[PDB]
Amino acid sequence: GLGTARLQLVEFSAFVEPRHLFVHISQPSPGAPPLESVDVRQIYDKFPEKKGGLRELYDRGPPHAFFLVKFWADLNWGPSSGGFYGVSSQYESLEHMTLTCSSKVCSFGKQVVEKVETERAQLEDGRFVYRLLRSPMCEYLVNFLHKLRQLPERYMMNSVLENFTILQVVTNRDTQELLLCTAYVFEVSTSERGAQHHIYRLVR
Ligand SMILES: *C(=O)CCCCCCCCCCCCC
Repeated sequence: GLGTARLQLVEFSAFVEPRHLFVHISQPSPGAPPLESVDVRQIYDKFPEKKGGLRELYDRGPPHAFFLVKFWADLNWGPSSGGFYGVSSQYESLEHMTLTCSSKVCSFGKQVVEKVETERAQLEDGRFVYRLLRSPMCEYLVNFLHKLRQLPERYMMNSVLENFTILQVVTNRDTQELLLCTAYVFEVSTSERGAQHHIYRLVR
């Protein structure tokens, strides 16, 4: 699903503990179609046209490394204020690498946060795992979430979320090769339905 032959996302979650998951991707399924495709041009405007913009990134390639994730987030938690707010990601590969993971939080197409982490490979069960667990969510997101959950209707959450996107670029720190680039877009789910996602391939 979300992965190349060089690097596969295994698990992704954003969550709060006093554990509630806002979003969750866990990664095998028989019959399962290939991923649908979205024209990358439809979303150039969700991220900045600057350097590290989607167009420029996609221009360098390779194109099979580019995915769109639509999240229907679950923002229904509490009996709250405080809590630990975290993001956990797990990647895996057959090759030994060091990773640079850049996340760019974007509001109306403008970058308001860039977070850069590094993770070195760890051998486990005959492959390399890259575990970036319990990374503290930046304060911008935490405040944003705190406000977003006060909104009295889900349609109003959706209207606010239509201007909020995240771009993640994962590169091979040594060679500077793009390994994975994921654009994320957001709506809200009900707590009854729970969080969901749909992964697409970006093409051009
Ligand atoms: C940390 O500060 C940035 C890490 C980048 C990924 C954040 C994604 C998680 C946000 C969940 C939002 C839920 C709906 C708006």
